[PDB]
Amino acid sequence: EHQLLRYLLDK
Amino acid sequence: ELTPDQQTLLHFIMDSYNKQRMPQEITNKILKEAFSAEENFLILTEMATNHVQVLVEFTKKLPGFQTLDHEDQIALLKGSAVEAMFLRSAEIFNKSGHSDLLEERIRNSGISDEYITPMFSFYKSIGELKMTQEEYALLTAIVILSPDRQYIKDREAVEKLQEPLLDVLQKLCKIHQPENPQHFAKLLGRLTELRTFNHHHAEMLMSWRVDHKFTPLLQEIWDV
Ligand SMILES: Cc1cc(C(=O)O[C@@H]2C[C@H]3CC[C@]2(C)C3(C)C)ccc1N
Repeated sequence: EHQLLRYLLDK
Repeated sequence: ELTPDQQTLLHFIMDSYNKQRMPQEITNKILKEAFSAEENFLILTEMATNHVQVLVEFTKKLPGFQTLDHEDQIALLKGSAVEAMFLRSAEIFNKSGHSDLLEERIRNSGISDEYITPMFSFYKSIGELKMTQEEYALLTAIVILSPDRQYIKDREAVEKLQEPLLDVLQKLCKIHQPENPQHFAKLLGRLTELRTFNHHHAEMLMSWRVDHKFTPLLQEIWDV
């Protein structure tokens, strides 16, 4: 889990 | 046999599966770099990175994935990365050696034979199903959209995304292997072998952690 994954999903 | 809606679903999947590129810059390193345990490990680090990169890109475009609870999305991504990745590396391994140089690097990169051997058995076990792209894509999607992963809150929303994929695969099996009615079951049987890599992979990571360094993305995807 975390920020980098959330970023990659959202972009 | 596919319904209009099944076709539509299959095309979205295929559109997204095909945008997945292993970059040339990386395939180039497989020949162009010197061989040592260190160089080989760097190359593999970079390949693993790209595999997970590509997994995220594929995942985010799966129908319904964007409607899922944001924590469940993350649980699925972490839950499936090993299996999704091993599956993709099979596809890349079987479709020039080339393959040969890659094999050589893998076999000299601080990985014990205990893990190398099953990895390569698996590549062979996959290769004699002679799977089409459609089959690889759908399987990958089925692996990713598994309701059985740790930490999922709403397992039903995942199962509803997965089931249709399984229907589409079952029919495709009947269209491309009409003489082998056990094919669908064989594909699903290879998934149980695929799962054994969850345990192998954790062990490979544990022995690599002897001063070795990982990219940010691999650190997040596997909590290390
Ligand atoms: C954290 C980390 C993980 C891997 C990995 O498991 O992926 C490898 C690349 C391919 C060759 C062996 C792998 C397990 C593969 C089949 C995905 C490789 C390097 C690294 N630094």
